[PDB]
Amino acid sequence: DFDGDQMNLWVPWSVMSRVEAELLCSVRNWFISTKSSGPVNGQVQDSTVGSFLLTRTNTPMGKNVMNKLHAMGLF
Amino acid sequence: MIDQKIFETTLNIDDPTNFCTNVEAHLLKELENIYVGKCFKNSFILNITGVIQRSPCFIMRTNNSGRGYMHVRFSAVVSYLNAFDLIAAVKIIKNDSNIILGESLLTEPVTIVIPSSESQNNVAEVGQIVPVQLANSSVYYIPGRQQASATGSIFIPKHTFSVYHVQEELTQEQALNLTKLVNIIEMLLESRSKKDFKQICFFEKLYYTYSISSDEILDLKIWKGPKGKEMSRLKPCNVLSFLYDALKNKNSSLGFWARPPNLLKSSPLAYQQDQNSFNATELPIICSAEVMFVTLLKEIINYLQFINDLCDTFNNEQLIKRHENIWMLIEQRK
Ligand SMILES: [Mg+2]
Repeated sequence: DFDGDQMNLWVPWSVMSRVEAELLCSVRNWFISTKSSGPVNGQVQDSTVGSFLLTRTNTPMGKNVMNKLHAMGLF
Repeated sequence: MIDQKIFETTLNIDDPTNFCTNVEAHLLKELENIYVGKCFKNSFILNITGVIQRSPCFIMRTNNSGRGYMHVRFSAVVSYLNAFDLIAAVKIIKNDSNIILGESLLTEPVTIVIPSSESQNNVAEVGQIVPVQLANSSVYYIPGRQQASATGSIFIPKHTFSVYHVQEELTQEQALNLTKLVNIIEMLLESRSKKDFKQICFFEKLYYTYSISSDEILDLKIWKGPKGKEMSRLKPCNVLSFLYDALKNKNSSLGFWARPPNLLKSSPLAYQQDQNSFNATELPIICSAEVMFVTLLKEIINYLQFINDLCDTFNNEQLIKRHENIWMLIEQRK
C-alpha cells in the first residue's frame, strides 16, 4: 500500500538478464496466482465502487445515462 | 625421446558463432596456439596432431558472457627426456651463475643445470657447446614453461656397465614392441650412414671408453654391417639379429647379458653368455628378457642419437676447435 512502503527497483543491464526479465519475469505471468490459481489483480477501492456507479441502472437524479460528450470523455 | 601422447583439455570459445563456421580447423589452430612450445602434463608437446574426440560447443552456464567452452581430446607429438638420457648439444649461457646453467639447442628444449662441484665443468666458458649426460634426478616438466628443466653432468663415457640375468622368455607381443624399437634403431642407423663418416669415427673414438683403440683400423659404419673394432674379449652377438630371429621364434634369451665399456656404444652389439663370464662390479639382475631388450635397445637409441646430433652440429672443424677445452679434457679422463 502507499502508507510509507519502500520497494527496491533495479534495472537489468546485461543482455541475458534483460532478455530474461521481459520474457520470463514480467508481471503478466503473475496475474494468475500460483498459490490460489485465481487472478491476483483487479479493481480496488476507487474503481470497485466506480464500476458499480458506472454500471448501476438508476442514479438519484434519474436513469444512469450520459450524453455523447461525457461518454466520449470516459475513454 | 619424441613420441605421441593423447591429451584432454577444455577450450574457451569467445565467439562460438564464428568458431563453428569451421570447427576442426579453428579447433586445431586454438590447440596449436595454446599448447605448442609449452610443456603440459609431464610432456613437452612439440606439434599438435589432429583431434580424436571433441564435445559439442556448449555455452558457458555460470556467466552471462555468452561464450562457449567445448572439451577437446587430441594427440600431440611430445618430447619426453629421461634419466641417463644422452643430449649432444648444450650451450652455456652464464658463468656468473656459479652453479653453471645451460640451454640445449636440439629439437627438445631443455634448460640444464650442470653442478659445479664436479671439476669436469667450470672449464666451459659462455658461448660454447658441450654435451651433457642426464643424471638420475628426473626431468621436471613444470606446466606452462617453454622448455624442460633438468640437471645433468658433462658426458664422460663412464667405464662402468651392468650385467643382466634373464629368467623369462619373450612373448610375441613383447617381440612386436621390440620390433618397433628396432625399427627406430634402423631409422637412426640410416641417418648415421647419411652423415659424413669421418666425423662419426672421430666422435665415436672420443667417447669410446677403453683406450684409444689403436688407429683407424676396422671401419665402423655399422649400418647393416656388423663391423667393429677393439675386440677385447668374448664373442659378441647382434641384438638386432637376435631380435629378428626371435621374431621368427628360434632363440631363447635365458642367459646373462651385458654391454661392458669395451663395446662400441652406438653399435647394436652385446654379449649373451650363459654363466656370467663378465668382470662385473655389480650383482646380476634377475628379470625378464623384455626388460633386457628394452634397456639395451634404448641405450643404443640414445648413444646413436648422441653421436648423430654431435656430427650434425659440428659440421666444420672450426667449431670443434672453438670448444677445444672439452676435447682434451675428456681425452684426459679416459
Ligand atoms: Mg504499508
